[PDB]
Amino acid sequence: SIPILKYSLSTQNQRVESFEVNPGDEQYRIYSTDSLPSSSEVDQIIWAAYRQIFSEHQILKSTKQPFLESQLRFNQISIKDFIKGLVLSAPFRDLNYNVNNNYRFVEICVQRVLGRDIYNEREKIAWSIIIATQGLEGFIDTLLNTQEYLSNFGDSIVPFQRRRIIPQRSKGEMPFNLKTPRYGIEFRSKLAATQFSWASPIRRFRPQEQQPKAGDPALFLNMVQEM
Amino acid sequence: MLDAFAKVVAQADARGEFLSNTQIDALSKMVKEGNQRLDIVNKVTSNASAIVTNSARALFAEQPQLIQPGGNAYTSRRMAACLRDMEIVLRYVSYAMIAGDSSVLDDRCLNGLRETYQALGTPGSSVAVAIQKMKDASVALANDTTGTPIGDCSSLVAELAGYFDRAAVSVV
Amino acid sequence: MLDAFAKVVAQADARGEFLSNTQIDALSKMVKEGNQRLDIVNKVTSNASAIVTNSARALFAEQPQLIQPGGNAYTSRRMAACLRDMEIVLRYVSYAMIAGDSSVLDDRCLNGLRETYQALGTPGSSVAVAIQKMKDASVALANDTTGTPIGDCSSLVAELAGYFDRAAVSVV
Amino acid sequence: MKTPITEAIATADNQGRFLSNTELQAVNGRYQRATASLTAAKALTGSAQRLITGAAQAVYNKFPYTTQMPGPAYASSAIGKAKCARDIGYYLRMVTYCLVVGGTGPMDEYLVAGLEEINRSFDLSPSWYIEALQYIKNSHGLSGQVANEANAYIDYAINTLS
Amino acid sequence: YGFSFSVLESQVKNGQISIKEFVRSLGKSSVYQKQFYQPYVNSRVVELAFRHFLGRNLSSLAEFQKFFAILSKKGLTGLVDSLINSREYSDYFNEETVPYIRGFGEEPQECRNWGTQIDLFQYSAPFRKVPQSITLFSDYLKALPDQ
Amino acid sequence: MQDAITSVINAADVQGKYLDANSVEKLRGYFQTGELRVRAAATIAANAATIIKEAVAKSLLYSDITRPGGNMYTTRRYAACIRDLDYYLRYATYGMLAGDPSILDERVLNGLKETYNSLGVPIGATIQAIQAMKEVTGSLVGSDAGKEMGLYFDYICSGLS
Amino acid sequence: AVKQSAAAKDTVETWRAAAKEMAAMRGISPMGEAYFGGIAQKVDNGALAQLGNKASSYKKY
Amino acid sequence: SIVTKSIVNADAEARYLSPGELDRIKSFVLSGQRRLRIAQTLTENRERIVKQGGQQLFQRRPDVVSPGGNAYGEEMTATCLRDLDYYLRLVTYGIIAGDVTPIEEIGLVGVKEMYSALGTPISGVAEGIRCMKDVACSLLSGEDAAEVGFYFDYTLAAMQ
Amino acid sequence: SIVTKSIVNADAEARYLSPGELDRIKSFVLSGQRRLRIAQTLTENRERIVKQGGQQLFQRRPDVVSPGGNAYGEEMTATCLRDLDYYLRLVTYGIIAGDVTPIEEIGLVGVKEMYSALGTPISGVAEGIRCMKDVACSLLSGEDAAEVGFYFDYTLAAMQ
Ligand SMILES: *CC[C@H]1/C(=C/c2[nH]c(/C=C3N=C(/C=C4\NC(=O)C(CC)=C4C)C(C)=C\3CCC(=O)O)c(CCC(=O)O)c2C)NC(=O)[C@@H]1C
Ligand SMILES: *CC[C@H]1/C(=C/c2[nH]c(/C=C3N=C(/C=C4\NC(=O)C(CC)=C4C)C(C)=C\3CCC(=O)O)c(CCC(=O)O)c2C)NC(=O)[C@@H]1C
Ligand SMILES: *CC[C@H]1/C(=C/c2[nH]c(/C=C3N=C(/C=C4\NC(=O)C(CC)=C4C)C(C)=C\3CCC(=O)O)c(CCC(=O)O)c2C)NC(=O)[C@@H]1C
Ligand SMILES: *[C@H](C)[C@H]1/C(=C/c2[nH]c(/C=C3N=C(/C=C4\NC(=O)C(CC)=C4C)C(C)=C\3CCC(=O)O)c(CCC(=O)O)c2C)NC(=O)[C@@H]1C
Ligand SMILES: C=CC1=C(C)[C@@H](Cc2[nH]c(/C=C3N=C(/C=C4\NC(=O)[C@H](C)[C@H]4CC)C(C)=C\3CCC(=O)O)c(CCC(=O)O)c2C)NC1=O
Ligand SMILES: C=CC1=C(C)[C@@H](Cc2[nH]c(/C=C3N=C(/C=C4\NC(=O)[C@H](C)[C@H]4CC)C(C)=C\3CCC(=O)O)c(CCC(=O)O)c2C)NC1=O
Ligand SMILES: CCC1=C(C)/C(=C/C2=NC(=C\c3[nH]c(/C=C4\NC(=O)[C@H](C)[C@H]4CC)c(C)c3CCC(=O)O)/C(CCC(=O)O)=C2C)NC1=O
Ligand SMILES: CCC1=C(C)/C(=C/C2=NC(=C\c3[nH]c(/C=C4\NC(=O)[C@H](C)[C@H]4CC)c(C)c3CCC(=O)O)/C(CCC(=O)O)=C2C)NC1=O
Ligand SMILES: CCC1=C(C)/C(=C/C2=NC(=C\c3[nH]c(/C=C4\NC(=O)[C@H](C)[C@H]4CC)c(C)c3CCC(=O)O)/C(CCC(=O)O)=C2C)NC1=O
Ligand SMILES: CCC1=C(C)/C(=C/C2=NC(=C\c3[nH]c(/C=C4\NC(=O)[C@H](C)[C@H]4CC)c(C)c3CCC(=O)O)/C(CCC(=O)O)=C2C)NC1=O
Repeated sequence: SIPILKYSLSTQNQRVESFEVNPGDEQYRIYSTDSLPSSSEVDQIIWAAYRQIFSEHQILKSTKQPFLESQLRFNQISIKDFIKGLVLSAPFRDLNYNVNNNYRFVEICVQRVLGRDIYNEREKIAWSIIIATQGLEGFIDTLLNTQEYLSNFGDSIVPFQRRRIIPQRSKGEMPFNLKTPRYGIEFRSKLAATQFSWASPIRRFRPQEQQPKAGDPALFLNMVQEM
Repeated sequence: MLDAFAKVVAQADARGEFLSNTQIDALSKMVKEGNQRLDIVNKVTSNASAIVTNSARALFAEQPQLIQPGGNAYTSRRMAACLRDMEIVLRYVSYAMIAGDSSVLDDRCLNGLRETYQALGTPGSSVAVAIQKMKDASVALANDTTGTPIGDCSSLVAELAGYFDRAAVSVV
Repeated sequence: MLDAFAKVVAQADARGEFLSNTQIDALSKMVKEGNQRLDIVNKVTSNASAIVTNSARALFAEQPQLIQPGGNAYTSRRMAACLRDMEIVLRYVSYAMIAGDSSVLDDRCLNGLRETYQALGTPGSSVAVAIQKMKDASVALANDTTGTPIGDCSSLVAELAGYFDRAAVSVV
Repeated sequence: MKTPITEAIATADNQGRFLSNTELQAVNGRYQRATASLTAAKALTGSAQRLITGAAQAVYNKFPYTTQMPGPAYASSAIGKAKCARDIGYYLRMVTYCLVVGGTGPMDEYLVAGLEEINRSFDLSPSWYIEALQYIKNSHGLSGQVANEANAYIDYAINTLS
Repeated sequence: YGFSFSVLESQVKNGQISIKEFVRSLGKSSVYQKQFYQPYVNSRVVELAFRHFLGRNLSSLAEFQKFFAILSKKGLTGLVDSLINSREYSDYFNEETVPYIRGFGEEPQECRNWGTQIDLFQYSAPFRKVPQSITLFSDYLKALPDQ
Repeated sequence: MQDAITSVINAADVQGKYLDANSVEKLRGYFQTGELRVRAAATIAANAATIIKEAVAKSLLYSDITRPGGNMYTTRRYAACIRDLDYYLRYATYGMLAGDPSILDERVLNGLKETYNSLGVPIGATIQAIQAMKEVTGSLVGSDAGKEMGLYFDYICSGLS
Repeated sequence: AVKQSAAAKDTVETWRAAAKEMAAMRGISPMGEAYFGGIAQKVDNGALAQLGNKASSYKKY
Repeated sequence: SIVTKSIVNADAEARYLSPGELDRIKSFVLSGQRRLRIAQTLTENRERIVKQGGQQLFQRRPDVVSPGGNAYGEEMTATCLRDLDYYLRLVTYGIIAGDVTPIEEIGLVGVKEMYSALGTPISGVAEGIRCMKDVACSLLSGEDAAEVGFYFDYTLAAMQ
Repeated sequence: SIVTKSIVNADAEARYLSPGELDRIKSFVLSGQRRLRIAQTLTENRERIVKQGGQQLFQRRPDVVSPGGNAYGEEMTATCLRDLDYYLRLVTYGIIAGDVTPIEEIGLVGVKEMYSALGTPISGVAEGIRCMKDVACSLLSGEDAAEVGFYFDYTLAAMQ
């Protein structure tokens, strides 16, 4: 009954291994409910779930889920049922689902939930019909039953961005909250009449004759300060 | 998602004032046509699967190269996908007819839809005529007067027409 | 992520020689200043929520159109997001002060912050105004001679001032 | 925003179903109570400058320290009293936005979400705004079900702050 | 450039003054002398006057010295009034017809200023800052130059 | 100043012979494209200011000829440009209708590169403005009509070089 | 000319039935709104300037 | 019209009218039956062409109608649509005259001086005429929409 | 300057300079000490004269900065203030030259062709210079504010 469009993979960091036994400093901190946390250390998991599935913004008083928080602390539901309550939360609909289309919302729910980037643009095409046929509640449980969710998160780990940085290096890739914001350039530009009409304030006035031209040694002073 | 009432409010809060006095009278104009707004949608969802299969057969009375071997809508996965996309487009224009403006139509369905089909290889204008085979199967179905009494309601079916050709130019 | 000592180790790791005995004297001068470093950080992390709200209040009097109806930081959903956005910059500036080098400032904070203000439509020149509001509050609190011995700390507040105007030129 | 229309649309693409007659009645009951709603939003907009300056004075009579304490959070300046009067302008404008669309959608989007984080960062006491809203709730002069609709969105603004 | 002579378009559109009056006042204007008088020499100003207020090049050498001495003594206001008040203006244009450029296929031309007049009826005319006609009419009499 | 018909008549007249099959063969070729050229000259007349506004913003709007010291700094100098670019888009329209570029060198090209060197106008930026102006002109009139209007733009750019 | 007075001599009269109901959207009760993307741009809210008229509009008689 | 300036062209040149001028006066008068039909369509569609014309104008330029805009209030908005009724009328003249000569000396010559002297944004009124053009060309076939739209965009060009 | 056009005036008239012309070149050069002080005030106040200049410009013309305005976004608003820095610079030239001759052939001749061809509302940039004038004259005494403001309003006049 209409299987998914057979897309193709690509080259990424999460589908190879690291050879990192005893990983040093850039570990992304496995908060889990098999380490048996105290009641002040359940609270450091619930903040990490809110920071992963929302951004750091929407951890407001109105966007908290105080009945879903209590059922985690009674060990009634798991972490996998707690992430599913956060995408089906009514703050996640009106802030992150009404302001972008179905092909950008798949880029949110694979970067935050699976912790990997999208493979190519056909995977956003291949996944966006699941939201329009059986709904968002039918979209999350077919995304939380994938083998990429179970083989490194399972039923007890709040997800994270897997292999963001290369171990000898210090730059790496971009964090996913700074990769895909709440809305993009294509939703912002079409609404410039009703919403998003701001016009911009004045910049600091730089005079025009102080700007560097080709063959000026002031275009290399940022190179010299990195020496 | 905004209905017809929220589009007035979101333009006035961006400016920052309250609603005018003619300001609701035009919204109070909308609610005395409220039964006439609703029972149009009581036609177009209650005969909704008839509108799909009549238009999808009559598209290949016009362009039978889609069902040709090598064509786009040839195979049984792809014939099940062509009836899928015409069921979704008919679903969102029924949502806009109960709203009053097209804001749920071009935020869910039509936004970024041309660039899907060009990356898929689906012919762009050849699905737009499938939408126009559903409009005349529905705006003639809206003018039918089974069960309801008689009054002039040509203004509302122009908006029901007005969603089907707003959606038609967004896939070409 | 590096500290100040890690950038001297990993530099000559690429050259592949042992660390020279005249480079140890530069690392031992750093640990003589290691306890004047720790109360620049303790001065700014303790008045942290009043560096933020006194700098936002000074911003919104100079540029009043950011908070007026139809402005960017207008509503109570978005005043809180603007107030968060200076807390994150003050967090990573104090992180790069306690490490001695800016390798965690431009990695988890500034890595594409400019390109998401073009997508959000936020005025990036005004975020660089409100960072220099916070620079002027934080170097005045690092000159506070209460509960601390008197000495010359001018070379370390000039390094804290360097991480403030690095994060200001990375959003414009 | 959550109107009764946009939540009837929202349960349809929850399941991904068509709009049945379990949502046409939700829009039908909205059209019944919109004739006692837009007669309330008209009267609150017409007497808006009487209600706003009367509600600023009800705060200052109950809390006289706010008119004379020095500091930025209090209305003892010229610009402190202007920022107080536009705040009660904002609380009345979201009531008449909520009466028009028939639900708590605009004040969820614009007032309520994020309110605690700005009343704590700017030292604004939430008992000031309950006194500004309690003056409106029994001195708008409305009478009947037109009064019963204004006393459900003023009371929704109170229970956020309370 | 958004220039404007509203007073002159006034007094010509009503017929209060002729086109010849409107042309002469344009010549004594300051937007003219900033354009075709200041950047040039009195030698070159005389030839550029003929292209404008007469639609033709200088004809002889004595026609130069008569009109150079006038410009030599009265400047722009004395030269343009001495062209607009000539008979040759009136025979071609009296009070109503804007001056045209008397091209090759207009009029029986003369063999003596053939090359120069074709040069003068080009947009490249205002950049020969060296006088083209006073030297050419004078080398017709003197021997071959050193070059 | 000859069109395609004038050039065909001249060459057939300059040998003193009548209009044979080869001379009329090109004339029939010109009359076939007569319908295309008018519609090409139609839309160009309508969008004259829009085309020049698109070319300068796409080629030389923000380059440092636009800034102080550049060749286009002062408002008189900037205003001379769009006045100057108007002739290139206008005379190219005449060549597109006449089907012969004789009008360009007769009224535009002669003394042009010798004039810009006098003023010090950069010929390099001028041609790229006309190239960008040629690019937008192919947008309006279509492909083949853009091929026709474009055939006279580079004729200006070639001789102006 | 007296038979054509006051109706057909007023060219702005024919659109007063529509430009009077096109302009009845988003009324502002206190002083201050029509913020328009975050600038001041306020109001006059009198009887005259709610109809947009000026000092040159009653002095025209 | 094409008749009057084809005359004054050949008038100035001291000559009669060429075949190029007289085969177009001829070609224009046989076109006259089709021109009156086109102008007849816009004549009694001014209620929709103007009112929907100001429809898109305010949705695209809310500043001019917002408080502080030039066309603010019940008063100016009526005059805000009055000018569109003017320019829609002149386009009916240009269609029947076969040229923008009626539109030239009425509503175009010195138009920037008027609107600059009235405080009206001249770019805003240009946006209004463009909104009327889409409504006008939507009322006619493709062969006609290449004309009725053709006179609007000339008015757009001269109005900026 | 007053020196160069008092010359080219008497140059065209085939004469030398009268006492009326030479008692003012004389009167201007003794005025030169006071002119450099006035231009010196505006020279290192461009940070406050431009930024507060664009302050009132956006509060008075939010259309130009709103979405759809010509100076919309981070980009155009920077150039939106760049032109004000230009015109503030030319006023410093006119004060030292004792005339709008520097402002004439820079930023005034053919200015309407540029801004019309850039899509910028020329009336909007005129509003910007007026906002700079109130900031500039607020920085100087009454004897100076009759000059520094005097050159702005000439730029206002030619810019419309
Ligand atoms: C003799 C080999 C040359 C060389 C190799 C080299 N490669 C890397 C790093 C990566 N290679 C990949 C490629 C894939 N990973 C996969 O999982 C798959 C299957 C889909 C492919 C095709 C990736 C993702 C990396 C980066 C991550 C990783 O470390 O595995 C490196 C490491 C660079 C480093 O400094 O860490 C090396 C050294 N380089 C040479 O110099 C040789 C010429
Ligand atoms: C006074 C501040 C100016 C302003 C700020 C503003 N910012 C946002 C939104 C975001 N900012 C970021 C940037 C980061 N988020 C991070 O988590 C990190 C560290 C990893 C960085 C560097 C992101 C992702 C957003 C989107 C949501 C969020 O996470 O905060 C907003 C809200 C946008 C909205 O419309 O809801 C505002 C208002 N805006 C101004 O007006 C001031 C000039
Ligand atoms: C009469 C009320 C009392 C009072 C008010 C007062 N408020 C402020 C400052 C702010 N109030 C808000 C609140 C909102 N902004 C919104 O957009 C909305 C939703 C529509 C709400 C509820 C915000 C964000 C501020 C700070 C920014 C600002 O507007 O200036 C102030 C100024 C305090 C300061 O530190 O700036 C005052 C004085 N104070 C009183 O004394 C009255 C009792
Ligand atoms: C049928 C009459 C026409 C046609 C249809 C066709 N469509 C697809 C594939 C897709 N259609 C979409 C469209 C949407 N997805 C959504 O979620 C929404 C609402 C927001 C829309 C409008 C998408 C994402 C796909 C790709 C995924 C899928 O397989 O469904 C196909 C199949 C392409 C394939 O290779 O599988 C077909 C055949 N094509 C025609 O020829 C007709 C004109
Ligand atoms: C569940 C959804 C639902 C509905 C559709 C309406 C159904 C409905 N419609 C009408 C009443 C009406 N319904 C219509 C509508 C129409 N008449 C026609 O001839 C057209 C075919 C069609 C519009 C396109 C009109 C015109 C009236 C008013 C009768 C009249 O004009 O006298 C009434 C009588 C009371 C009333 O006006 O509301 C009812 C119950 N109510 C509902 O609860
Ligand atoms: C974990 C908590 C922690 C701290 C807060 C610091 C606190 C601290 N600072 C100093 C020691 C010092 N602290 C300062 C600091 C200052 N003098 C000034 O005038 C400035 C205002 C200010 C910092 C900007 C100086 C200058 C010295 C050294 C005294 C000297 O060499 O003159 C010492 C004594 C060390 C010693 O005796 O060797 C301690 C405990 N260290 C810590 O481990
Ligand atoms: C310097 C002294 C001086 C003056 C005053 C002057 C006036 C003058 N006013 C004119 C026209 C005009 N003047 C007006 C004026 C008006 N219409 C009204 O209703 C008002 C009462 C009045 C404005 C106050 C109009 C409308 C025309 C155009 C007439 C036409 O086209 O027939 C004309 C015809 C030519 C032209 O404008 O180009 C001249 C010459 N000429 C001068 O040299
Ligand atoms: C019909 C054939 C024809 C052409 C083409 C022509 C050009 C011509 N271009 C000129 C100037 C100019 N042309 C430019 C043009 C430019 N600056 C740039 O940076 C660009 C590269 C370029 C625009 C594309 C400028 C700035 C001037 C003014 C020069 C000055 O004031 O010194 C001038 C000097 C006089 C004047 O403009 O009034 C002439 C005569 N004349 C003709 O008869
Ligand atoms: C046939 C050619 C022609 C035109 C075009 C014309 C225009 C014209 N527009 C006017 C006013 C006006 N025009 C506007 C127009 C607008 N406000 C906006 O926001 C929009 C951008 C724009 C309309 C689309 C406004 C607001 C006034 C009144 C201005 C005032 O009262 O100060 C007036 C003064 C009042 C009057 O007598 O009508 C004239 C004469 N006259 C003509 O003969
Ligand atoms: C010294 C005399 C002088 C002036 C004045 C001048 C102006 C000038 N303004 C420009 C752009 C611009 N100017 C504006 C201006 C504005 N937007 C608004 O809303 C306001 C009304 C207005 C400013 C107050 C904008 C938005 C652009 C960019 C337009 C675009 O990108 O299409 C450009 C093109 C980019 C550049 O090279 O800077 C020039 C040359 N050049 C000169 O030599």
